[PDB]
Formats: sequence, C-alpha cells, structure tokens
Amino acid sequence: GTSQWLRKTVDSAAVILFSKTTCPYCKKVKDVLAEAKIKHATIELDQLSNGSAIQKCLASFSKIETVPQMFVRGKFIGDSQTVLKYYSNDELAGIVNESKYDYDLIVIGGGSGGLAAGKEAAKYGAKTAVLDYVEPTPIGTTWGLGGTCVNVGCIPKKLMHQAGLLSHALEDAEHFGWSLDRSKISHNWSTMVEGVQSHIGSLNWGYKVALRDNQVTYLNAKGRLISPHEVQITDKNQKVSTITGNKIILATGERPKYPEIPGAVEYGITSDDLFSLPYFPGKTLVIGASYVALECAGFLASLGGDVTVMVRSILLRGFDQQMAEKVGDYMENHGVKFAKLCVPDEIKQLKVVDTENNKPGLLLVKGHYTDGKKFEEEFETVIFAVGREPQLSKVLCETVGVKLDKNGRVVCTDDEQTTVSNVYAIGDINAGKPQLTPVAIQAGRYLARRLFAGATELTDYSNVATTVFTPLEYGACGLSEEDAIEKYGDKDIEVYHSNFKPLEWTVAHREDNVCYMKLVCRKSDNMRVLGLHVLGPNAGEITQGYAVAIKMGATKADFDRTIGIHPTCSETFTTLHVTKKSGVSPIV
Amino acid sequence: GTSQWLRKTVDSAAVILFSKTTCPYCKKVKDVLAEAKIKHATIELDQLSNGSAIQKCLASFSKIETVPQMFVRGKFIGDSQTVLKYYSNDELAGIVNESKYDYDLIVIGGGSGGLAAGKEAAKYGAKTAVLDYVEPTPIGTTWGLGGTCVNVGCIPKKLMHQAGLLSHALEDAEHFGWSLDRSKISHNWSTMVEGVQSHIGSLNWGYKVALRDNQVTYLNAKGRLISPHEVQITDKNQKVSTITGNKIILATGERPKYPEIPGAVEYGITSDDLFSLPYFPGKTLVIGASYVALECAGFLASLGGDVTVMVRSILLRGFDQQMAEKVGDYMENHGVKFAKLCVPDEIKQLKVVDTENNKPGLLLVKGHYTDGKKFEEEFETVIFAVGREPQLSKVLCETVGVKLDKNGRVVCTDDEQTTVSNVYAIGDINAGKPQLTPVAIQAGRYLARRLFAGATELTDYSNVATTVFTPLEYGACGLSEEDAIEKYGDKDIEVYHSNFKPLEWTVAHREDNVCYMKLVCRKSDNMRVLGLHVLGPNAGEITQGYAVAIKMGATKADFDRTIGIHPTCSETFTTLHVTKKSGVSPIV
Ligand SMILES: Cc1cc2nc3c(=O)[nH]c(=O)nc-3n(C[C@H](O)[C@H](O)[C@H](O)COP(=O)(O)OP(=O)(O)OC[C@H]3O[C@@H](n4cnc5c(N)ncnc54)[C@H](O)[C@@H]3O)c2cc1C
Ligand SMILES: Cc1cc2nc3c(=O)[nH]c(=O)nc-3n(C[C@H](O)[C@H](O)[C@H](O)COP(=O)(O)OP(=O)(O)OC[C@H]3O[C@@H](n4cnc5c(N)ncnc54)[C@H](O)[C@@H]3O)c2cc1C
Ligand SMILES: N[C@H](CCC(=O)N[C@@H](CS)C(=O)NCC(=O)O)C(=O)O
Ligand SMILES: N[C@H](CCC(=O)N[C@@H](CS)C(=O)NCC(=O)O)C(=O)O
Ligand SMILES: [Au+]
Ligand SMILES: [Au+]
Ligand SMILES: [Au+]
Ligand SMILES: [Au+]
Ligand SMILES: [Au+]
Ligand SMILES: [Au+]
Ligand SMILES: [K+]
Ligand SMILES: [K+]
Repeated sequence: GTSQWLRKTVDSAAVILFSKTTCPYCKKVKDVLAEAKIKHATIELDQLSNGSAIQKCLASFSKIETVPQMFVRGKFIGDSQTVLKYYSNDELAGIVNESKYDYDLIVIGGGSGGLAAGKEAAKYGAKTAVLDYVEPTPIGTTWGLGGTCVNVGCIPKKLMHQAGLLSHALEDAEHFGWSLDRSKISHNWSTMVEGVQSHIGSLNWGYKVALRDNQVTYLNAKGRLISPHEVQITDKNQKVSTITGNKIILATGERPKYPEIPGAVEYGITSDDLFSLPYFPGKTLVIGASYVALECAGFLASLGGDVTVMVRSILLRGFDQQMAEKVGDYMENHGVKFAKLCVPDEIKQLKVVDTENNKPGLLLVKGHYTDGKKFEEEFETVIFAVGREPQLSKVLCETVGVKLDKNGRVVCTDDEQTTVSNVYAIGDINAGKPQLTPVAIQAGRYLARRLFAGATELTDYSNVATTVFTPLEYGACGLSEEDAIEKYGDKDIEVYHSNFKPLEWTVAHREDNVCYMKLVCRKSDNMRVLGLHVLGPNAGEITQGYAVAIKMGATKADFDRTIGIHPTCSETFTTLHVTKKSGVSPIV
Repeated sequence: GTSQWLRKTVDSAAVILFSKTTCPYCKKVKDVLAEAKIKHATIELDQLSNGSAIQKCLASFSKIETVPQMFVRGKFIGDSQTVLKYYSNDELAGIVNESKYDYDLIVIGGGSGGLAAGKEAAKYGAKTAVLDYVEPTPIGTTWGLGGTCVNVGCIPKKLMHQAGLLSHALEDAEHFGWSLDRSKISHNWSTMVEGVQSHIGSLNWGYKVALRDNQVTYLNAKGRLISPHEVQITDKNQKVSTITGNKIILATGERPKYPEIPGAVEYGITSDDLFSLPYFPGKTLVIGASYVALECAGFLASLGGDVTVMVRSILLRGFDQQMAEKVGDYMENHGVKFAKLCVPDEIKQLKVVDTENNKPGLLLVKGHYTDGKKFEEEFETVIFAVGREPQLSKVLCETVGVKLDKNGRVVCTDDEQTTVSNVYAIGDINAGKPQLTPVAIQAGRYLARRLFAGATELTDYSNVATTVFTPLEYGACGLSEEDAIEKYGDKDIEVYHSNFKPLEWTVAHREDNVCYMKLVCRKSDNMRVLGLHVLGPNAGEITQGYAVAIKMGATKADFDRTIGIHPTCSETFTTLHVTKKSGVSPIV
C-alpha cells in the first residue's frame, strides 16, 4: 500500500509538502509558501498511521527521511534549509512554476462537475484551466458560465416550481384567515423570468469571480481533445489554438434530444429555451415523460397554463412505477392533461412567434396512437423533453482512444479514469452514473483531491437519493419495488407503507390520502431498507437525512427505535407497520 | 432468559396464544377467536430461536408441550380441542371475560401517551379503561379528548405557525410574479381560530370513535389512585365511584405554571387559553423564554401583533445557546420586542375583557429589571409561559407509595415502572424524560406491547430529536455544543458549521446568511456526530432523517460520503468543511 500510494502521489501532485504538525522547520516553509502565495498540498505524516513507513520510502525520491520535503511535479526540490534558500534569491517562484505543459489540469466543460474539479485542484497549487462554451439552441438561446444546473436545470426549474407552489399558498392563506382575493389574482411570466434570470446572472458572475480568486484560468472557448495532452480551443473570434495539460478532465455534460421528425427543430423548444423564454408558453404540449417533462408541465399548469403531456408508454422510466403513477395522478387531478400511448409525426407552423409583442406562435401537432388512430391538435408552444445526449464526437477525436459506450458516454473506471490514462470523465458523460448535480460535484472534488492532494477516497455512486420536483414532490433513495423484487424474489421482499396528509392541508381543505410513503425491505437481511420512497411536500428535505442512514445499512428496526418529530410529514417513516402482503389499506 | 421471560409474559398477558405458523390446529383456534371477535396476543414459536426451549417450559404452566396453548390472565385454559369444545357450548366468551378486576388496564389521562397505551393494549385483548378530564383554566377554558398535544399544544401551535408563515409566502409571491396586493391584505384571528378548532373538533371525535371501535371504555371522569389496584373516579354529575384494574398507567401530563404575583391568575392567560381565544390578543406581552413562549410570540407578530417578550435571563434554557441566540435575533429583526433581564411584580386591570364585542381588555404590567430599575407598560393581553408542572397531588394519594422527585414527577425504571409494581408512568410526568408527543406515544405503545403481548423492547430516550417552531424553525438532535464540550473537553470537540440561504429566498429578496447549521463531533471517536443543529425553513423535515443515522452512530465521514439532493437546504449537511477552530467565516 504505502509504496504504491507514495509513487502515485509524488508523480501526480503539482506542489506537495510532506510535513509534521510538531515541527518548527515545517512551519518556516508553510509561512514562506503562504507569504509568496504559493498554494500546495500538505501531508501531515504524524497524523497518519503509516507515516513512519512513508519517511523511509521518501528516501527513494529525495535521499532524505526528515521533514519537511517539498516536491514539484514529481521532483524533489529541497528541504526547509533549501526552500528558504531559494526564497532568499527569489528563485522559488520560478521553480514552482516550472512545467512540461501549460497546465497541470485542463477541464473541458464549465458546469457543476467541471467547476468543482477546477476549484478543488487549484487549492493544492495545480495550474488549472477551465473551458466552457454554450452552443446556441436552434433558436439561438445562449447563457453564461455554470452549466445546465445553474442556467437551464435544477436552479431555474426549482424557482419556477416554487412560483407554482405559491399558487397553492395563495389559496391556503384564505382558509388560514388571510383576506383575499385568490380568484382576482393572476401570474406574470415576465416578472418571474426576469427575477429568475437575475439570480442566474449573479451565479454566472459568482463563478467567474470564484475562478479568478482561486487563480484558475477561465477561457470562454470550445475545447477539443486532439491528443492525450493536447486540447484545441476556439474562442469568440474563431481563433484556433492548442494548449497542453498534464491531466484532462472531461466534463462536457449533455443537451436535449430532438425526435427525427419534420418541424421539431424549427417550431419546438426544449428546457434550454423555456427558462429564459420572453413570452408565456400558453397552451402547451410537452412531448416526453421524463422528470424534466413532468416538472415543467407541472409548474406551467400552476402558472395558469393549458398543458398537455404526450406519453409514449410509461411515466418516469427507471423510477418506481407505483410512485410514478401517483405523481401522474396528482398532476391529472390538478389540470395536467395526458395523451396516452402517443407519438408525434410532424409539427406544422400555423403562426410565427411574435417577437415585438411577446406572444407565442401557433403550431399544428400531428401524431398517432399505438393502435393506429390519428392525433391532431393545435398548440401555442411545443416542448420536447424526449431525453438528453452527450455530444462527444464534437469534443473528442476518435484517434485519441477514449472509449465510449453504445449511448456515446465515456466508459470509466471506479476512479473516473478513461481508457487514456491522464484523461478523466465526470458528471453526466460518465457512463452508468446517476445524472445529478451533487454527484458531479462529489466526483469532481474527490478526483481533484486524489490527483493533487494524495487522497485515496473514491466517490460512492450507490444509493444516491433523488427528488422529482413535480407539483407534488417525489423523493427516492435506493431500489424501486420492482427492482428489489427482481433482484431478491417476491418472498424475500417486505414493503411497509402508509398514506398520510400534511397538517397544513387540514385547515386548507386539501385531499386526504394523497401523500404516500413506503420502505422496501429485504426480509433475510434483518429487514434491511433497500429503498425509501416519499410522495409529499418538501420530499427532498425529507429524504436527505435518510440517505445517510441507508448508506450506513439501515434496517426497519433502526427506523422504529428512532423517535419522530411532531408535527412533521417525515415522522411517518418512524412508525410504519402496514405491510403490502397483509392487504390492509394504507389509509389513516 | 427464556424461563424468566415466559413467567412474566404469562402472568401479565390478558389473552395470549402460543402458536406455530405451520399448524392446522393453531389455525382452527385463530379462526374461532376471530369469529367470536376475541382479541388476543399471538406468539409464533417457530418464528423464534428459543421457541423449542419455550415449549418445554410451557409444560410447567400447562402440562403440555404442543401448540396451540391458550392462556387467560395467568391461567392455562386448554388446547385446540378444548378451546373449540368451549366454543361449542358457548362458554368461551365467559372464560376470556373472567377477571379478578374490572379492567386489565386503567389509563389515567387521555392524552398522547394514554391513548397510545390504551389502544395498543386493546389489540391484544386487554380490557382497557381510559380516563380523561380537563380541569378548566382560571378563565374557564375547557376542551375535548386528546390531551395537550391535540387541543392546546403541537397541533394548534403549528397551524397558527403555518398561518404566520403564509404572511411571508404572500410577500414572496409578488417577487415570483404574482399580482398583489400584499400591503392591502390583513389577517382575521376569528377565521383562523374557527378553522383550527374545527380540525381540533374532528380529532376530539376521531379519538372517541377509535376507542369505541377498539372496544376501549372511555370515561369522561377525574381519576384518583387510592390503592395499587383501585382508582376513584368522579364524573360530570360529581358521582364518586371506584373501579379496579390489574395494571395502572399514569399519563396525566402537565399544565402551565403561574408566577406567585398579584393579578396573574385573574388577568393573564396561558397557552391553554390562546388557541381558542375568541378575540385577537392585540398588543401582547409574553412572560417567559421557553419554546412555548417564543413559538407563540413568533406567530402573533406575523399575524399583525405588537408583541413583547419578557426574559428573566436566557432564551430556551436547556437548548444550544448559540442556536437560541440566533432564534431570538431573527425574531427581534422581524417585529418581536424583548424586555431583557426582566421579571413581573403585578398585573393591574385597566379595562375588562369585552365579551360581547370580541375585544381584549387592558392591563398595566409592573415589573423590575435585575439592577433594580422599574418596568411599567400597558398591554392588551398578558401571556404566561413560565413553565409547566405536573399536578399529581390531585391524582395520587401519598399512601399508595408512588415516589415523586423534587419537581413532582414520577420516578420510573427503564421500563416505566413506578415504585408500585403494577403502576406505570408515561409521557410528561415521567421524570428526566424528553417532554414530547412521540416520546409519550412510543413509551405507551411499547409498554402495552410488553404488558400484554410478551414483547421485550424498551423505549430509547437518548438522542430524541426536537424542533422549535419559531418564525425561523430550529431543529436539533443530540447534545448542544456547550454540553459536548463539558462532557468530553474542548480539545476533543470539533464543530463543523456553515451559513446558508434557501433557494426560495433568492428571488424573494430575503436576508443572506440567516440560516445556520452545525455538526458537533467527538474527535477521538472517529469524529462521531454527537449533536446536529439546524436553523431554517422546515427544520423538522430536515432533522428527522438524520436522527435515524445518529441513532446508528453516525460519523462526519458518513455524512461526507452520502450524496446531497439538489436543490435542498438539507444537502448542506453532506458537504460541511469549515471548523470552528479554524476561525474561517461560516458564510458562503
Ligand atoms: C431541466 C433539468 C432539471 C434538472 N434538475 C436537477 C435536479 O433537480 N437535481 C439534480 O441533481 N440535477 C438536476 N438536473 C441534472 C443536472 O443539471 C446535471 O446532472 C448536472 O448539470 C451535471 O453537470 P455536468 O458538469 O456533468 O454537466 P453540465 O452542468 O451541463 O456542464 C457541462 C458544460 O460543458 C459545456 N461544454 C460542452 N461541450 C464543450 C466543449 N467542447 N468545450 C467547452 N465546453 C463545453 C456545456 O455547454 C456545459 O455548460 C437537471 C437537468 C435538467 C436539464
Ligand atoms: C404550547 C405547546 C406546544 C407544544 N409543541 C410540541 C411540539 O411541537 N412537538 C412535541 O413533540 N410536543 C409538543 N408539546 C408537548 C406535548 O404536547 C406533550 O409532551 C404531550 O402532550 C405529552 O402527552 P401526555 O400524554 O404525557 O400529556 P397530555 O397530552 O397533556 O395528556 C394528559 C391528559 O390527562 C388529563 N388528566 C390530568 N389529570 C387527570 C385526572 N386525574 N384524571 C383524568 N385525566 C387527567 C389531562 O387533562 C390531559 O388531557 C407542546 C406543548 C405545548 C403546551
Ligand atoms: N533536515 C533539516 C532540519 C529538519 C529536521 O531536523 N528534521 C526533523 C524535523 S523536527 C525530523 O524529520 N526528524 C526526524 C524524524 O522525525 O524522524 C532541514 O530540513 O534543513
Ligand atoms: N395436541 C392436540 C393436537 C395439536 C398437536 O398435534 N400439536 C402439534 C402441532 S402440529 C405439535 O405442537 N407438535 C409437537 C411439536 O411441534 O414439537 C390438541 O391440541 O388437541
Ligand atoms: Au443544478
Ligand atoms: Au429529458
Ligand atoms: Au405529507
Ligand atoms: Au401534539
Ligand atoms: Au412553558
Ligand atoms: Au435554508
Ligand atoms: K420518449
Ligand atoms: K421564567
């Protein structure tokens, strides 16, 4: 262990200091490096069990066994006496800047993962470049630094979801004794959009400042890996140039798919366009049944929209199907219409989008049902949410040797390594991994720590918790019921479940037995919780704490002996007793 | 183990059936008992490891080792052939009803704990009586069945807290693009109260129906334990009578304290009166600094009230004091005034409460500061929240021998047993235990299971999570920072912390760095999480899931390797890095 770890650490770290907490010579270097503003990784050997073994192994790299020992890019440079001697002639700055490449790290893609990796790498003194370019949508929509998450993903989505939730809050308020007014109140799409885009703008700038303050070179350019250490860039003026980097992190993310039909690219929009849309969508058709499709359709209906969802087969493919049905049922009972077992054939333009009046055009949607029957209806806006795809053919030359799977995603090892050794991939482009922001963040941060700070900790991709932000939120963590049954057998699976109602909904006169939760369990493994599922308000806030417990290997008994907090929705998980095999109704 | 467990189980259970899942003779009895509607405990011996040992020990009680064996109140009555033989002559009903006392269980107090115990006991066929009486407040306020929680506690408190939160939702809504109107909106106390009391009414009736359906005798009477097995009752007509019970559960709860000063009892109200108060309190003084005091003052200010809190010394004594200060700071920045280091001397009436006009009176509050300076100000309503006390001198004769501590609470063992063997105490009256609803529920349910179903599981009272429902909610689970430091030493405690802001507050233009969370950890125990603390929206929904993890023995590393759900407030617990000893600002 010790031998292998040290070689890899020395060869990969840009600037690293092997040290002990109780040393005046180590402190003299630390104070010098802080004064010269030279960022570095610090390994306190007296804080490690194999610290004494490492010192003897350090002799193979430096000839000495004492501390401190400073290394720059796989090379020993000197001890405390020598480092302070270099600092005396003002030569140390040039030594730590000496490199074979332009950068220790090039990050292609300035999104969640890419920014997390870049910022973390810079902490330990790696010269880092972050490349970001936003290719315009068919209709020319572009945005700033931050990736999908900040600009056209989680952030604007949840803000518009909140705007939708306040519709219900306005209704509830009367029952709770507030004078209004709810029928005489309307929503303004433009007021909301500008507020949301104003917050997006501050994050765009926030990241630009963060990279600057962490001394990370930000380039607004399109990157292309032409060789393992060479990245071709293209700036705003179409200048083509080549930069070199020791390690390459690919974090280019995904973009929405378009079905191969006439009219789609011309007359339809995606989530990329919706969040900055100058006009209110109006009568809207959402083609697709992903979480994006349902979330978007969800708030649009809550913002006084005539919304139809066109579903090819099932809702939320990949998610628990019982839970998916309940998500849809709520939406259908609160305005959202569904065109079941339906696919589109073409979109004909009936009216052109009025730019100078902030109004949508008009589109004729032609499609067909599974049986063969025809679909024909007029919509003001058609939103495609039919999936998301990586576009690595634009990013990656075939000659480089980075292997991609059937879906065009980068095949990685458990430490994010591509088939090219110095090249890594994180985020949505990493095959088989949950496609979520914090996954990209943990991946990026941890990778940067392993590369430049000698860390060993890998990212755990199992039991990653999710929340679908539909009108009624759906939070999950672990396996679906059908997956657990398939993996272990029906006789080994016990499902505890209960309907419930938020206390806030009682006075507000909202429907009983709409909120549902369940625990999927393995009987032969001391009733181990394999999956947690909650449909209700703040389902994300509910699920999070439990994801830690499931990680630790929570059983049903661990839930039972914990005491609930009253009055909350979440406390219901602490007292579940009704099983599915008993057949007793989950109602309260 | 086996020997001792079986004797206790047989002697305590009212109706119990020792059985095996794979037996046609056992099924014949089960179908007979279900048909005759005779409720019973079932012990499946083939589902237990020491099941074979129990069968041999059952011979000492029944002479036989086969199953099924039916026991009634410490006595063997017959096997499958004999039980069906009794059912044939229609004699079985009389055998299972044969008792030395009127009831197998008498529960004194129809609140959270008492109703949980009673309902659970009835499941396993124990003849159960639940006694509840609500002594009128000085001003004559009374309520129905359900205890403090339902009528004058958690339920009406959180509903009025929600009504207060909607004030903020009405403000936020404009920023999120809704047309209003927020300055032209007012709140109506009477509309809210009647809605809240209407929900309280349905719970009052819900419990009456539940006890009936579970065949539990509900008596609206004041109980008094005069001997270990004798309970004296007093009904609505002042009829005095005596009922006998095998086991006695004391669940009489607490009532608010009054300071020993002139005017307090006459002209002041408590939380007992506030939740059904016909008039709006108006300019209000809250005397006290408990969670009740701050919660009440909190929503009253949010409902257009002029609110002052009179504090003797510190806020939320017993809670984390850093967290308590932040709770107060928010309140002070959102309308709530504080009279620091102040105590009351007397309340003089300036104006009598106008009953026929739904308006408060007027009171002169005279008090003094710690230095000696005088306090004098006019208030429309004075609310006392100076603590809560048990009133067991009214409930319990000194001759019975039930030991009480210095604060008048029942001293119990770890299985809720009083100094009298057949007498038990649960809920708020159980000394040293967290005074919360779900604690009373778990205690009651589990006790009933041990008494009448042969269960062994005790209630765990450690690391019970709390949430103070102030304008900004405060959720905690575990030790405070000062307690952890005291118990283990400053050098062994590491505190990770971070300020944060809800995504919903960005567009709504609310203050940055108001929401705060921390993890108190023990360095020498692999950075074990000793205490979790969160100040923010839905702090109860946030904390709950974590309480399970802490129960399992969560470390900081367990939080770190779990992946966050984005965008949520709770996810911030998964990425904490700033320690208090580093001195770096917790701001984002
Ligand atoms: C509508 C919607 C809602 C979502 N909601 C949630 C949610 O609630 N919770 C959650 O966890 N996740 C959510 N996500 C998913 C989440 O946004 C992604 O998983 C996350 O963005 C992954 O980050 P990434 O760095 O891998 O990709 P991105 O954040 O998309 O970053 C990739 C960046 O690289 C850029 N790039 C591409 N090619 C090049 C090139 N060759 N040169 C330079 N730059 C390039 C792209 O323009 C992009 O900015 C949502 C996504 C969508 C679309
Ligand atoms: C303002 C307020 C807010 C609260 N908020 C929360 C919260 O948010 N979360 C939480 O967990 N807890 C909260 N609580 C505390 C919680 O209500 C109690 O811990 C809970 O009620 C304990 O239940 P209990 O059965 O022990 O007592 P109770 O629920 O009070 O039941 C005792 C019952 O016995 C009756 N009784 C008394 N003497 C006799 C007699 N001799 N004969 C017959 N009956 C008798 C009483 O009238 C009462 O109805 C709050 C309390 C208050 C006052
Ligand atoms: N080696 C000298 C001085 C540093 C030194 O004396 N090394 C000590 C640090 S206190 C050391 O590592 N001692 C040997 C050990 O720890 O095993 C230098 O750097 O110029
Ligand atoms: N004992 C008879 C019939 C029941 C019987 O044969 N007992 C079986 C139940 S299948 C038994 O407990 N077998 C012995 C054992 O399990 O060890 C009766 O109840 O009238
Ligand atoms: Au995001
Ligand atoms: Au999609
Ligand atoms: Au709920
Ligand atoms: Au309660
Ligand atoms: Au109190
Ligand atoms: Au927050
Ligand atoms: K599809
Ligand atoms: K006090």
